[PDB]
Amino acid sequence: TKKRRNNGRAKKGRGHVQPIRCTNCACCVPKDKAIKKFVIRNIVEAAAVRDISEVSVFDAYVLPKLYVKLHYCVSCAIHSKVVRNRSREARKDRTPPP
Amino acid sequence: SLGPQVAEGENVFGVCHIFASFNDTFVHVTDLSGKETICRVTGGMKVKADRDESSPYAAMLAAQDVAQRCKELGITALHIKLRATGGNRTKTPGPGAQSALRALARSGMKIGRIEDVTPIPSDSTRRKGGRRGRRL
Amino acid sequence: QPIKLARVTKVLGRTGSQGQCTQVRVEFMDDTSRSIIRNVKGPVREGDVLTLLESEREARRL
Amino acid sequence: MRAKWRKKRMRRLKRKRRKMRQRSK
Amino acid sequence: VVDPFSKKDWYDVKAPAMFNIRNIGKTLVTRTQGTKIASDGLKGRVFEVSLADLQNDEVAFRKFKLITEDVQGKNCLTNFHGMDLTRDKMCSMVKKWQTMIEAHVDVKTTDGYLLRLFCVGFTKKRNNQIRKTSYAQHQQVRQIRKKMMEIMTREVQTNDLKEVVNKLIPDSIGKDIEKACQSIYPLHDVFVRKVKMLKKPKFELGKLMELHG
RNA sequence: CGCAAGACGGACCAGAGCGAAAGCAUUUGCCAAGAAUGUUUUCAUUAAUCAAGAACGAAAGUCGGAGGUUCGAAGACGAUCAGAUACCGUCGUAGUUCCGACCAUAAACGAUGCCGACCGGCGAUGCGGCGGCGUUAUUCCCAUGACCCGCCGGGCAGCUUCCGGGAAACCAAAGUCUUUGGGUUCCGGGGGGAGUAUGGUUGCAAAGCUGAAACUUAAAGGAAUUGACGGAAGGGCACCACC
RNA sequence: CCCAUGAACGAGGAAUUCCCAGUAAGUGCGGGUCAUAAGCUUGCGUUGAUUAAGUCCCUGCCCUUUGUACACACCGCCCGU
Repeated sequence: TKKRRNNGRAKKGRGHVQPIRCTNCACCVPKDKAIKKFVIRNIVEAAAVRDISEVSVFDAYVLPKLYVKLHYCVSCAIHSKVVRNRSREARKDRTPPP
Repeated sequence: SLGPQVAEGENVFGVCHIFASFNDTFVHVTDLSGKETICRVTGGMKVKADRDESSPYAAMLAAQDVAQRCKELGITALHIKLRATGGNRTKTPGPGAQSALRALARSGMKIGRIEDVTPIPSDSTRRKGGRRGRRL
Repeated sequence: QPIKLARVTKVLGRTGSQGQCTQVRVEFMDDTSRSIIRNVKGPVREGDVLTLLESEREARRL
Repeated sequence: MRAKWRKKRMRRLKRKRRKMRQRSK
Repeated sequence: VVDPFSKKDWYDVKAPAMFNIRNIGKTLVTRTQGTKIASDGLKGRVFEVSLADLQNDEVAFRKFKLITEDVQGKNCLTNFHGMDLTRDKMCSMVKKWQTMIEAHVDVKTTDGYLLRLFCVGFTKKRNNQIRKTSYAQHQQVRQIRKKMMEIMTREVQTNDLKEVVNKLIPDSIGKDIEKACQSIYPLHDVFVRKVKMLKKPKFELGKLMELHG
């Protein structure tokens, strides 16, 4: 039986979308279908923002962040626990989780 | 092995190209140019096992041996050009990244501009693994 | 580096694999407005004094 | 027996019938 | 059994006079031991210098390439080779739910230096904008792109390599474009993300020495 | 630091747009094309759907050139394994790319023919038009952009409702059906045998289009419920569990 | 019961059991068996701690959500040579 209205993916009036490669695996996945997750992330977490800022030649030097748009294979994503299975009620929730 | 620098005030800068892939970590200090090298030691040099070439310890222990050698040659400070594998493969730097930075800062050196120089492309050649990818 | 004393000002919860370490905020005895989160192995209530072989290490919040 | 492989088997079986039929020509 | 850093000679590096903080850093070379000269083996050396360790105190995310055209004696005399933006900044600017607008201009200064100036622009979500998207039409994009190319030609073709670097330092081209293109689509995060040399003219020694007092 | 070649067009990139479908993403120019809106323009039934016939038709595959970066059917190894002609790894020919000629098939899917009428509500979005306080730019007014608040048409959608339908899942269409007739094309008739044999036809080939019978069979199947089960996800308890 | 003989055993590999207060462990004494009769069990005192007041890491079990072609139900069904 038809599980999703939007057949997993997000194309409505296309017919074809360019595929991307899942990052964990490397499997050809349609762009709209893929679980895209954008990650801004400090080059050092907490243990080193203490130590590196102390040895900062500078005075009041902000650190850079690392900007990587991850794509994911549906298997890629669920094994990596990015997306969980939800109840047939809670499948219809599209709001990104708090 | 002496950069004849003005007693204290001068920080003599290098640049440690930290290439942290997911099965090795390279700490490699050069001049401001990049065209002349000072010291390279990688994770796999300082561990007797292929398993822990990637390791954050290996990266730490290499970065310490970099710092040791860079004290001698009269480099006070470094700039950091952190690098992941890049191209059609991952943009994310492996687990040796943080430990290496933390290490060489923690183990003597002074730190200038950190930035990512991970090789990224407009559109790539086809990635390793098939249609269906790396099935396991 | 010296060995700094610290005061258990709030016991937060419980960390570790087997729930083997309480997580705690420790008010430093020198700087009475430095309060860091630190993992403690063994029974601890409010106000007992922990000896830290370094104060630069810091526990991740559960 | 996946239906694609049943077809492939039956397709290669048909290819071995335009071999035994190709001798009388 | 012999340390190769025993053979090395520590040259100081000097940036041209348009910049405020003069000396950059150090560069070790092999001593002229035989045929190949240290001065000869110290020419095509790109120095990837951040601006805030090149001016007094300006925006830091901008970099500059300086190559050692001439080597006098414990002084690597360098010349502008190409401005670039920090991946940190360039990535931070690229947000979803707005139109990116890139341009690029093959251009020549009054002195025979040939440049490829790459501009980038981003449409601004307005003060009271309740609608989520902030996208241009395609004609809006290409009219903006046409003004970017018009301005980058207009402010490189007319004057020398020395002046155009003195324009690239504070933010002349990036801000002039953003003032010009408000009437087409109001865009906000406008920079000249990259500059690169294509043809340097035949090197005149006194022309570099001009840029070092 | 350069040089060369060939692929590919990240991020921007959306349940966004365009296209009959397949499909389509660097810049700029040329070329014809196109829907939608606007219209107190024109022709005046010219129309809807369609045996025959026809155009386009992913990928793979075939023939003759050009090129061969990456990736990689076959193959050579290296592991895992009881075996492992597989999953994993290193090489790797055809191929992947371009040109000319085939081939005409895909879960070519919205698994939903096209045209037309009618029957709910809601806020969005894309295109055009029309109207309305205000802010901003070309500042020197305009008028145009950018927001803002509405309305109209056309489109891709979404949420919601005891419209109604349906075996249900679900569908503003899959409704307006025993209260059964708006027009029309294709097409199904229990499961297998079988998309097989055979004949024709198209193709260089691989194959495609048309396509049975004997025989065999009491079920095969659809949706949903409960349970058990999982080498799925999360929560909880226990010194017959751990610390 | 008496006298003699006086073995391995010097703290136990892989693994694994039991247990938070009068508890574990040490120590004896009753009951059952019993003509004869405790290295067993079932009770009873006596002496009396270490550690813990935790968690879901391991092992089980239980829920909730999911998937299923399973329903004497995964020791299930099941495909080809």
